[PDB]
Amino acid sequence: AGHMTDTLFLTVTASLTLPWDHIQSTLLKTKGVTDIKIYPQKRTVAVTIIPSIVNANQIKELVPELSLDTGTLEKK
Repeated sequence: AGHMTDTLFLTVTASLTLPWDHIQSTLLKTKGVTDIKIYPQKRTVAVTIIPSIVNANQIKELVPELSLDTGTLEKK
């Protein structure tokens, strides 16, 4: 009935800038990520992932990224 995957808006934070291809590469490499896409806004990328099987810390380890877009919602 409900959606198989959930969408989460991430904020790109890093000392040195980099292309979306690299962002997609690291996120793609880690498990629990279905799709990564960058959108026209202030350094923001929308991603589709499964919270139940993916952890925030793993994403952070690959990329420092705040990973917290404005107006986001958290179950816990």
